[PDB]
Amino acid sequence: MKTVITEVIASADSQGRFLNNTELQAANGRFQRATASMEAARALTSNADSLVKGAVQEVYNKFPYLTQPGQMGYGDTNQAKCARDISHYLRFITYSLVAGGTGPLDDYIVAGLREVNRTFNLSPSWYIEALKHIKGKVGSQLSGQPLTEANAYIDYCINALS
Amino acid sequence: MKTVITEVIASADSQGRFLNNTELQAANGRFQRATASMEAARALTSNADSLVKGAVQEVYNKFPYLTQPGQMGYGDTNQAKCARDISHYLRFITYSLVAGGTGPLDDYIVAGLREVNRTFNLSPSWYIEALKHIKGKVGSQLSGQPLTEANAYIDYCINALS
Amino acid sequence: MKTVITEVIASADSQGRFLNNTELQAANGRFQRATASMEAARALTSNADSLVKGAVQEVYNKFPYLTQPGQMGYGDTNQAKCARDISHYLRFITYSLVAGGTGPLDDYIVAGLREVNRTFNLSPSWYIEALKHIKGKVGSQLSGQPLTEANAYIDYCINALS
Amino acid sequence: MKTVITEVIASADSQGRFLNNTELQAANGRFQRATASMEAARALTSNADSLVKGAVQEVYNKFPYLTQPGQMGYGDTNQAKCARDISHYLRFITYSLVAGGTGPLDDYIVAGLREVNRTFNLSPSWYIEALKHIKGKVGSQLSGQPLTEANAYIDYCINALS
Amino acid sequence: EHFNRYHKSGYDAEIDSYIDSDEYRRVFGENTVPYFRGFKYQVGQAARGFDQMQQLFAGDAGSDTDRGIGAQPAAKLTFPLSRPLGVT
Amino acid sequence: MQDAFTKAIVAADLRGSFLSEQELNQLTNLVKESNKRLDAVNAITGNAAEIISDAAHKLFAEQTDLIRPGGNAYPNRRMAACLRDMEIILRYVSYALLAGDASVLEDRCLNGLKETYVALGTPTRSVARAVQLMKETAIGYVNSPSGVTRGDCSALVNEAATYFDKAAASIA
Amino acid sequence: MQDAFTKAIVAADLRGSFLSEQELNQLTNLVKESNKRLDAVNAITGNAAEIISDAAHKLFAEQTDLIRPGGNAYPNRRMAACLRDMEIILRYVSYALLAGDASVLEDRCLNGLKETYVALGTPTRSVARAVQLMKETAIGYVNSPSGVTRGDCSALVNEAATYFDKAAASIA
Amino acid sequence: MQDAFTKAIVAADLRGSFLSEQELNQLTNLVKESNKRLDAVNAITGNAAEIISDAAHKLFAEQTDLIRPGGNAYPNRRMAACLRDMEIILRYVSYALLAGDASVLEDRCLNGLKETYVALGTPTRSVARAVQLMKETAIGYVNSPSGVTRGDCSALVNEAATYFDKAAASIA
Amino acid sequence: MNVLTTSSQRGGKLFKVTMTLSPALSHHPWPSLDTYEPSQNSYSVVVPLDRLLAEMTYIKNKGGRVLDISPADLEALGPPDISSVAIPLKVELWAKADVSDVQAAIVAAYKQIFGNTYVLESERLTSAESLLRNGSISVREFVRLLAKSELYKERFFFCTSNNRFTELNFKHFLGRAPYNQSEIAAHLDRYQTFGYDAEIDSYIDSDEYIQAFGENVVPYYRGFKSQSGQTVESFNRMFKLYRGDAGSDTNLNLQGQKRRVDPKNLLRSGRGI
Ligand SMILES: *[C@H](C)[C@H]1/C(=C/c2[nH]c(/C=C3N=C(/C=C4\NC(=O)C(CC)=C4C)C(C)=C\3CCC(=O)O)c(CCC(=O)O)c2C)NC(=O)[C@@H]1C
Ligand SMILES: *[C@H](C)[C@H]1/C(=C/c2[nH]c(/C=C3N=C(/C=C4\NC(=O)C(CC)=C4C)C(C)=C\3CCC(=O)O)c(CCC(=O)O)c2C)NC(=O)[C@@H]1C
Ligand SMILES: *[C@H](C)[C@H]1/C(=C/c2[nH]c(/C=C3N=C(/C=C4\NC(=O)C(CC)=C4C)C(C)=C\3CCC(=O)O)c(CCC(=O)O)c2C)NC(=O)[C@@H]1C
Ligand SMILES: *[C@H](C)[C@H]1/C(=C/c2[nH]c(/C=C3N=C(/C=C4\NC(=O)C(CC)=C4C)C(C)=C\3CCC(=O)O)c(CCC(=O)O)c2C)NC(=O)[C@@H]1C
Ligand SMILES: *[C@H](C)[C@H]1/C(=C/c2[nH]c(/C=C3N=C(/C=C4\NC(=O)C(CC)=C4C)C(C)=C\3CCC(=O)O)c(CCC(=O)O)c2C)NC(=O)[C@@H]1C
Ligand SMILES: *[C@H](C)[C@H]1/C(=C/c2[nH]c(/C=C3N=C(/C=C4\NC(=O)C(CC)=C4C)C(C)=C\3CCC(=O)O)c(CCC(=O)O)c2C)NC(=O)[C@@H]1C
Ligand SMILES: *[C@H](C)[C@H]1/C(=C/c2[nH]c(/C=C3N=C(/C=C4\NC(=O)C(CC)=C4C)C(C)=C\3CCC(=O)O)c(CCC(=O)O)c2C)NC(=O)[C@@H]1C
Ligand SMILES: *[C@H](C)[C@H]1/C(=C/c2[nH]c(/C=C3N=C(/C=C4\NC(=O)C(CC)=C4C)C(C)=C\3CCC(=O)O)c(CCC(=O)O)c2C)NC(=O)[C@@H]1C
Ligand SMILES: *[C@H](C)[C@H]1/C(=C/c2[nH]c(/C=C3N=C(/C=C4\NC(=O)C(CC)=C4C)C(C)=C\3CCC(=O)O)c(CCC(=O)O)c2C)NC(=O)[C@@H]1C
Ligand SMILES: *[C@H](C)[C@H]1/C(=C/c2[nH]c(/C=C3N=C(/C=C4\NC(=O)C(CC)=C4C)C(C)=C\3CCC(=O)O)c(CCC(=O)O)c2C)NC(=O)[C@@H]1C
Ligand SMILES: *[C@H](C)[C@H]1/C(=C/c2[nH]c(/C=C3N=C(/C=C4\NC(=O)C(CC)=C4C)C(C)=C\3CCC(=O)O)c(CCC(=O)O)c2C)NC(=O)[C@@H]1C
Ligand SMILES: *[C@H](C)[C@H]1/C(=C/c2[nH]c(/C=C3N=C(/C=C4\NC(=O)C(CC)=C4C)C(C)=C\3CCC(=O)O)c(CCC(=O)O)c2C)NC(=O)[C@@H]1C
Repeated sequence: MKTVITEVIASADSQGRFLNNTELQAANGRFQRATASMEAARALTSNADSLVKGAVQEVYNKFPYLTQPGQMGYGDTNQAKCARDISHYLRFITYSLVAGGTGPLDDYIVAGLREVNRTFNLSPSWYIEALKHIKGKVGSQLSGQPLTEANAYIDYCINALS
Repeated sequence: MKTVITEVIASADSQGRFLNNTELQAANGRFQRATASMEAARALTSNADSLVKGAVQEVYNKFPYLTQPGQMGYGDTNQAKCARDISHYLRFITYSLVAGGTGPLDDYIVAGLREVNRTFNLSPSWYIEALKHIKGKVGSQLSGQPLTEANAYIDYCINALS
Repeated sequence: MKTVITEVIASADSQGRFLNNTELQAANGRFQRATASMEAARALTSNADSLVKGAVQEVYNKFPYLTQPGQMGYGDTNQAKCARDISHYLRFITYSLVAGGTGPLDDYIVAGLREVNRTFNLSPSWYIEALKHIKGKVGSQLSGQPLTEANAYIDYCINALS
Repeated sequence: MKTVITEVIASADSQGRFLNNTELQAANGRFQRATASMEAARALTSNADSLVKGAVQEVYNKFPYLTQPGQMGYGDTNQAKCARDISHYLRFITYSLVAGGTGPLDDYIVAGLREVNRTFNLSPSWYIEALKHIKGKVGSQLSGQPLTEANAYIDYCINALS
Repeated sequence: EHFNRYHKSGYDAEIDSYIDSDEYRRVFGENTVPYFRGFKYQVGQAARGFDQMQQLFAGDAGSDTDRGIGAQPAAKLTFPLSRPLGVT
Repeated sequence: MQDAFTKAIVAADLRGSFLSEQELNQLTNLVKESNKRLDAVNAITGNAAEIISDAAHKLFAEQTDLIRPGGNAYPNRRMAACLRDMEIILRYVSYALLAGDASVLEDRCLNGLKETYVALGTPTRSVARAVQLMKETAIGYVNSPSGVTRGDCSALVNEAATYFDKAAASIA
Repeated sequence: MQDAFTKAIVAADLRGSFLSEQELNQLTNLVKESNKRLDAVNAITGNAAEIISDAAHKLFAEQTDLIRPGGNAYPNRRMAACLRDMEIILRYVSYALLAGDASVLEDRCLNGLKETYVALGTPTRSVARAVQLMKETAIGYVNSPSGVTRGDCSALVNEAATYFDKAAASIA
Repeated sequence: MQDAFTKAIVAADLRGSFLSEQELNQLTNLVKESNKRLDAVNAITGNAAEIISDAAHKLFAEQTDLIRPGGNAYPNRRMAACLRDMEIILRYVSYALLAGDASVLEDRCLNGLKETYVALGTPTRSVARAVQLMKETAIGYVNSPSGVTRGDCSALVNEAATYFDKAAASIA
Repeated sequence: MNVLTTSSQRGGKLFKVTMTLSPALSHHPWPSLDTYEPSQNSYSVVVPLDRLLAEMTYIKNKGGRVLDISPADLEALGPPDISSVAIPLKVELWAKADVSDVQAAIVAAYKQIFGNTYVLESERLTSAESLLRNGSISVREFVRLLAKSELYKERFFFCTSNNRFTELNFKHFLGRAPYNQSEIAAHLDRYQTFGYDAEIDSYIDSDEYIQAFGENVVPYYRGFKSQSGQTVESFNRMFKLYRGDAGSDTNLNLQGQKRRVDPKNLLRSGRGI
C-alpha cells in the first residue's frame, strides 16, 4: 500500500541503504500534514450517511430514466447496491486521509475498476455525480487545509473513474 | 542528483502517473525544513576557513608522525592538499543542506571514494578526525534543528568514509 | 493485419521454415469460404445507408433521453457523427468479410476502442444496439453460409464493445 | 504435434483470445481436404508391403556394392533393418495424411534424423531412392488430389533427408 | 508495443516484459547471462538487424553512458526503422 | 499438444502398426460431423462475453458474501481476477471442443488450477459452481442458434458438457 | 535529474566556490512561494482528465481532417495514441512546474520528440497546437481555484506558460 | 503485414469508401486462381533443397574465385553462410508468392540486406546472380509438374519472376 | 527449497511454484540436442502474485507441468517442534486404577490412535470404555477395538490409499514411521487375503508393539528418537508424517488423504522385493 512512509522505506530498501536525512524530511512532511487530514476524516466519518443519501438521490435527479422500470436504478435491490457502493467510495477516502497516501484508494477501488464496471455495465458517469455532489457538501463542513485535503482525494477518484 | 523533490518526481514518473497528494505531502516536508537547513549553511559557509584550519591541525595532533619527514603529512604541498580536501568536504556539505538531500554528497564525494583513497593511500581515519573535530565546533555556532541538520550530513560522510 | 493467409506466413516465418502442406490446407479453407463471404459483403454494401438510418434511429428509440437538449444525441452535429460512426463499423465489417479475417476490424475499430470511448464519453451500449438492430435486418436479406459469416463478424464487434 | 487444428489453437492461445472466424476458416480447410487425404492413406496402407519390397529392392539395384560382403547391405540382419526402416517412413506418412499436418513426420522421423544417421553411417541417399521409387509406384494407384496429397508428404521427407 | 505497455502499467511492467518475453527465455531461459545475439543471423530476424546493431553497438571501448552531458543521447534508431526500400 | 486425430495415431504407433480400417472409420465419421462441430464452437465464441456476464450475475446473487467485505470477490481488484479466470476456463473449454479432445484443456488449463485456488484461499467450491453456471448458459446458445440448418447436435452437446465437467471436478 | 536547487549548486561547483549570498536569496525566495507553487501543481493534477478532454475537443473542432479517413488521428488506434501523447506532455510539464526547472521535461519528453513525430508522419504543427490549447485550459484552473487563500500567482503562471512553450517550440 | 486482399482494403479505406464493384471483381477472380496459386507454391516448397543445390553448383562453376582461398565462399564457414542466405531469400519469395504481394518479402527480407552485404564485404553482384540462378531453376519446377491438371500458369509464373527480380535488384 | 523473503519490496505475496523442467524451458548453451541440467528436473521459483499467472501459463505452454504451488509464508516455516514427541510422556493403566486414571488413558489413547483428529461425543465408544475400568480389557485390547471401529476406517482407511493407510497405521500404532518398501508391500498382501481385521491385528500382535508399551501402556511416539533396526531416513520421514502439534490426519481437508512419504523416499532406505 502506497503511503509516504511506506514509499521511503521501499526506496531505501531497494537501494539497500539506511534511511538518511533525505527520506526523513519527506516523512516529516507527512505527519505534519496529518493534523489537517485527520480533521477532515472526522468530519466525513460523522456525516457519512447524510452524504450518501444526498448523493444517491442526486444521481437519480441527474439521470431520471434510471428509476423507470427495466432500468438499473429501478427496484430496491439496485438502490441498495447503489447506496452500498457509494458508502464504499467514501469509506476508502476517509482511510486514505488517515493513511496519508492514495494507497487505500488504489488497491480497493481503482485497480480493476474499468473491467468490473464494463462487465456489470456500471456507467462511470453515475459514480462521478455522486462524488461531485459529495464534494459540494463537504465544501461547507470543512475549510482551509482540511478542506483542501478532502478535495484532493475525492478528485483522485473522479480522475480514475473518468 | 537525489533530493526529496527529484525523488518524488522519479517515483511518480516510474508508475507513469501524475503527482498526487502522496508526493506533494513529501515535497511540503522538504520546503518547511529548508528554513532550518538554509540557516545552517549560512553558518558553516561563514566560519569555513576557521573550521578547516582547526581540523587540519587536529589531524596532526592525532597522528604526530605524519608531520615527520618522509611521511605524507610532511612538506607544504601535502598540507595544502590536506586543506583543499577538507574545504571540499565542507563545501559539499553546505550544498547538500541547501539542496535538501544527500545528492550532492553522494555524487561528488562518496562515489569512487574507496578506490581513490586506496590508490593514493589516503587513510580514511584522517578525514574522519577532521570531520569529528568540525562537528564539535559546529556544535557551538548552531543549535536546535539547524544543528540537527548539520550533524546528519556531517555524519553521513563519516559513515561513508568508514 | 490478421487474415488467414498472413497468419500462416507469420507462423511459418517465426519457426524459420518453408510453407509446408499444413499451412496450405489452412489457406485453402480461406479461399473456399470466400465465395460465401464475398456474397455477404455485396449484400451489406448495397443496403448500407438503409441499415445505417434504421440503426441510428433505433438507438434513439431505445434511449429516448439522448435526443433531449443538453444530451449527446441532441443537435444535428452529434446526429451526423452518430451516423458517420455507424457507417464506419459497417464499412469495416464488409472489409473483414472480404479480407477473410478479423484483421481489418481489429486495427481500425477495436484497438484503442475503450480509451477513445472513455475520453469522449461514448457509451458502448449505444453502438451495441445499432449493431443488434443491424444484425436483425441482415437476418432477412441473407441466408445460409453468407448469413452465418455476416453474423460472426457483426458479433465479434459486439463482444469487443462489451 | 503440428496439425492445422493444433496450430490455430496455439496461435489463438498465445494472443490470449477466443477462436474467432479467422481460425475456424482455417480449420474448415483441414476438414474439407481430409476426404482426399483419407483416401490416399487407405491406398498406401493396403499396398504397403508391396511398396516396401519394391523399394528395398530398388536401393540395391541403384547401389549394387551394398550387397557385397563387408558392406552394410550385406547379411540378412541388415536387410531386415532396411525393410523395417522403410516400413516406418511409410507408416508415418500415412499417419500424417490422416492427422492433416506434417506433425507426425516431424516428431518421429525428422527430429534427430541427421545425428542418428551420422552415428550409424546411414547414407541419406539410400532412403531417398526408396522414397522416390515409392513415389513412382504411388503415381499409379492414386490420382487427382489424393495423389497430390500423397506426394506432398513423401517429398517433405526427401527434403528433410537431403 | 513497449511504449504503450509503459503508459498503462509503468516501468516495472515494462522491464518485466523483456525478461519474461518468449524470445529471452528461448535463447537464455534461466541460468544463462544474456549475450549479444545480434551481428549473426537469428531466425525471424528481419533485415535491419545487422545494420541497426552496428549503430547501437560502438566498439568494445564504447559504452551507453550519459556522463558526458547529463542527458542520454537521442534514439539514433528512429530514422532507421522508418526507411523506405530503395527503388530496386 | 493433442487432438482426436493425433491421439488415434499415437495409440496406433505404440502397437507399431498402420491404422486399422475400423479406426479410420471413427475418424471418417468424425470429419462428417465437422460442420456441426464448428457451428457449436462458433456459437460459444460469438456469445462469449454474455455467457460469462450472465453466469457471474447468478453466481453473485447466490453467494452474496463473495462480494461483501472480507469475501473473496471483494474488492474490485479481486472481482476482476475472478471474472478473468472464468473467461479463461471458458476459452480453453472451447479449444477442447474444436480439437475433439480433453487434453489441451487438462494440460494447459486445469493442471495446477486447484492448487493455486487453494494457496490463495479462493473457495474451490464456488469456482466449480461458476463453471457449471457457465456450462448451462453456454449450452443454451449452442442449442438454440439462428440461421443454422436444423438437425441433431446432441452428440456434440454432451461432449461439451463433459469438458465443462472435467473442469468443474478438477477445480473442485 | 535536476531542479532549481540542484542546478544552482552545480553552477557553484564549477566555480569551485561556496554558494554566493545573492544566490541563496534566490532559493530563499523560491521556498517562500512553495505553498503557491504546490497549489498550482495540485490544480493541474486535480483537473488533468478534463484539461485534456477539453483541449482535444477544441483541437478536433478546428482541424476536422485529423479525424477524417486519411488524417492522422484516424482510425481509433491512432486517435488513442494522440490522446495518450497529449497527456504525457502534460504530466511532464507539471513535473517541471514542481521542480522549478525545465530539465526533466526536456530530457524525458522533448528530446527527440520532433524527429519521432516526423518519422511517423505525424504533423508537428498540429501537435504544437494541441500543446497550446492545453496550456490555456490549464492556466484557467491554476489561476481560478476554489477554497484557496486569495493572492497573486502570476509569477508561477508565467513559468508554467514558458514550460508549455518550450514544449510547443521543440515539437514544432 | 500485408497481402493482396488486405492491400485493396487499405486503399479503399483512405478514400473512406466501401469497395468498388470493379474492385471486388479483382478479388473475385484472384480467388478463382487460388488453386493454381497454391500448386505453384507447393512446387517450390517441395523442391526447395534441390533448387538451391542446383543454383549453387552453377554459381560456383561460373565464379570459380568465390571458392578459391581468399574468396568470399571460402572457407567452409563462409560457404555455409552463403548457402543459408540463398535458402532464406527463397523462403521469403515463396511467402510472397502465397500472399500475392511483394510486401512481406520487401520488409523482412530485402530491406537493409544490401547494406549488410556491403558492411561484410560480400560482393552484392554475385549474390544477385545467385538469386537469378535460383529463379530459373524454381520456375522450371513450377512450370513442369506431374499429376496436376494441365492448364495455363503463366500469370503466376510471371509474378513469381517479379518477386525474384525485386530481390535481385535490391540486393544488387 | 527455503524461501528467503515472504514478500516482494513492492507489497505482494510471493508464491513458490514447482514444475518439471523441460528442454525448452531451460537448456545448456551447448552444441547438440538441448538438455536441461539433470539436477533441476524439478525446478522451483518464487514469484509475486502479479507475475504468477503469466509464469504458470508459460511453463504449461512449453512441455512444463506444475508439480505444486504453495504460499511462501507456509513454506519457509520452521520444521515442526519435536518438543512434545522427543520425550512422548507415556501412560500406564495400573490394575485397580481409580476413576480419573482410567479417564486419562482413554483420552490419551484417542489422541494417539486417531491423531489430533477430534472425536465427537456421538463418535466416542461407551461400550469399549465400559469394558476398561471394570477390568476385562487391556489397554492393548482397547487399542485393537479402536482400529477395528468404523470411526477409524472412515477417516484413515476408507478415504486414502492402502499405501497411505499403512504408514498412517504405523504412526498411530507404533510411534515409528515405516522403514523400507518391503513393510509397505507385506501389509498390502496381508490385506488382500486376510482382510482389514488381520492387518490391524498384525501391528498390535507384532513384537515391536510388545517390546514397547506391550500391555497396559498407551502407545507413544518412538520415532523422533533412535530406535533399533531403524533406517536413518525413517527419522526424516517422521518429520513428514508428523507436522507440528495441532496438525492432524484428516479426511476432512481438501484432497484430505494423500501420502506424506513419497514412494521414492521409501525405496532409498531399502530395495529388494
Ligand atoms: C449507483 C450509482 C448505481 C447502482 C449501482 C450498482 N452496482 C451494482 C453492482 C456492483 N457494484 C459494484 C461496485 C463495487 N463493488 C466493490 O467491491 C467496489 C470496490 C470496493 C465497488 C465500487 C460491484 C463490484 C458490483 C458487481 C456485483 C455486486 O453487487 O457486487 C449494481 C448491480 C448491477 C448488476 O446487475 O450486477 C448496481 C445497480 N445502483 C443504482 O441504482 C445506480 C444506477
Ligand atoms: C589530509 C587529512 C591529509 C592529506 C591529504 C592528501 N590528499 C592527497 C591527494 C588527494 N586527495 C584527494 C581528495 C579529493 N580530491 C577530490 O577530487 C575529492 C572529491 C571532491 C576528494 C575528497 C584526491 C582525489 C587526491 C589525489 C589527487 C591529488 O593530487 O589531489 C594527498 C597527496 C597524495 C599523493 O600521493 O601525492 C594528500 C597528502 N595531507 C595531509 O597532510 C593529511 C595526512
Ligand atoms: C451514436 C451511437 C452516438 C453519437 C456518436 C458520437 N460520436 C462522437 C465522436 C466520436 N465518435 C468516434 C468514433 C469513431 N471515430 C473513429 O475514428 C472510429 C473508428 C473508425 C470510430 C468508431 C470518435 C473517434 C469520436 C471522437 C472524435 C470525433 O469528433 O469524431 C460524438 C461527438 C462527441 C464529442 O464530440 O465529444 C458523438 C455524439 N451521437 C449520437 O447521437 C449517439 C448518441
Ligand atoms: C536401408 C535403406 C539400408 C539399411 C538400413 C539400416 N538401418 C540400420 C539401423 C538403423 N536404422 C535406423 C533408422 C530408424 N530407426 C528409427 O527409430 C527410425 C525412426 C522411425 C528410423 C528411420 C536406426 C535408428 C538404426 C540404428 C540402430 C537400429 O537398431 O535401428 C542398419 C544397421 C546399421 C548399424 O550400424 O547397425 C541398416 C543396415 N540396410 C540396408 O540394407 C540398406 C543399405
Ligand atoms: C471466480 C469465479 C472465483 C475467484 C477467482 C479468483 N482467482 C484469483 C486469482 C487467481 N486465479 C488464477 C487463475 C488461474 N491460474 C491459472 O493457471 C489458470 C489457468 C491457466 C487460471 C484460470 C491465478 C493464477 C490467480 C493468482 C494470480 C492472479 O492475479 O490472478 C483471485 C484473486 C486472488 C487474490 O487474493 O488476489 C480470485 C478472486 N475467486 C472468487 O472469489 C470466485 C469464486
Ligand atoms: C448444432 C449445435 C446446431 C446445428 C448445426 C449444424 N450445422 C450444419 C451445417 C453447417 N454448419 C456450418 C458452419 C460452418 N462451416 C464452416 O466452415 C464454418 C467456419 C467458417 C462454420 C461456422 C456449415 C458450413 C455447414 C454446412 C452447410 C450448412 O450450413 O448446412 C448442420 C447440418 C448438418 C451438417 O452436418 O452439415 C447442422 C445440424 N444445427 C442444429 O440444429 C443445432 C442447433
Ligand atoms: C496528438 C496530439 C497527435 C498525434 C499523436 C500520435 N503519436 C503517435 C505515436 C507516438 N507518439 C509518441 C510519443 C512519444 N514518445 C515519447 O517518447 C514521448 C515522450 C515520453 C512521447 C510523447 C511515440 C513513442 C509514438 C510511437 C509509438 C506508437 O506508434 O504508438 C501516433 C501514432 C502514429 C501511427 O502512425 O501509428 C499518433 C497519431 N497525431 C495526431 O494526429 C495528433 C496531431
Ligand atoms: C495560486 C495559483 C492560487 C493560490 C494559491 C495560494 N495558496 C496559498 C497558501 C497555501 N496553500 C497551501 C497548499 C498546500 N500546501 C501544502 O503543503 C500542500 C500539499 C500537501 C498544499 C496543496 C497551503 C498549506 C498554504 C498555506 C496555508 C494557507 O492556506 O494559507 C496562498 C497564500 C500565499 C502564501 O501561502 O504565501 C495562495 C495565494 N491562491 C490564489 O490567489 C491563486 C489563484
Ligand atoms: C551466397 C549467395 C553469397 C554470400 C553470402 C554470405 N553471407 C554472409 C554473411 C551473412 N549473411 C547475412 C545475411 C542475412 N541476414 C538477414 O537478416 C538476411 C535475411 C533478412 C540475410 C540473408 C548475415 C546477417 C550475415 C552475417 C552474419 C552471419 O554470418 O550470419 C557471408 C559470410 C561473410 C562473413 O564474413 O560473415 C556470406 C559468404 N557471399 C558469397 O560469397 C555468395 C555470393
Ligand atoms: C500451375 C503452376 C500448374 C497447374 C495448376 C493447376 N492446378 C489446378 C487445380 C487445382 N490445384 C489444386 C491444388 C491445391 N488445392 C488445394 O486446396 C491445395 C492445398 C492443399 C492444393 C495444392 C486443386 C485442389 C485444384 C482443383 C482440382 C485440380 O487439381 O485440378 C488447375 C486446374 C485449373 C484451375 O484454375 O485450378 C491447374 C491448371 N497446371 C499447370 O499448367 C501447371 C502444371
Ligand atoms: C542411452 C544410453 C539411454 C537413454 C538416454 C536418454 N536420455 C534421454 C533424455 C534425457 N537424458 C538426459 C541426460 C542428461 N542431461 C544432462 O544435462 C546430462 C549431463 C549433464 C545428462 C547425462 C536428460 C536431462 C534428458 C531429458 C531432457 C533432455 O532431452 O535433455 C532420453 C529421451 C527421453 C525422452 O523421452 O525425452 C533417452 C532415450 N535412454 C535409452 O533409451 C538408453 C538406455
Ligand atoms: C472457528 C473459530 C473457525 C473454524 C474452525 C474449524 N476448525 C476445524 C477443524 C480443525 N481445527 C483444528 C484445530 C486445532 N487442532 C489442534 O490440535 C488445535 C490446537 C491444539 C487446534 C486449535 C483441527 C485439528 C481440525 C481438524 C480435525 C476436524 O476437523 O475434526 C473445522 C472443521 C473443518 C471441516 O471442514 O470439517 C472448523 C470449521 N472454522 C470456521 O468456520 C471458523 C472461522
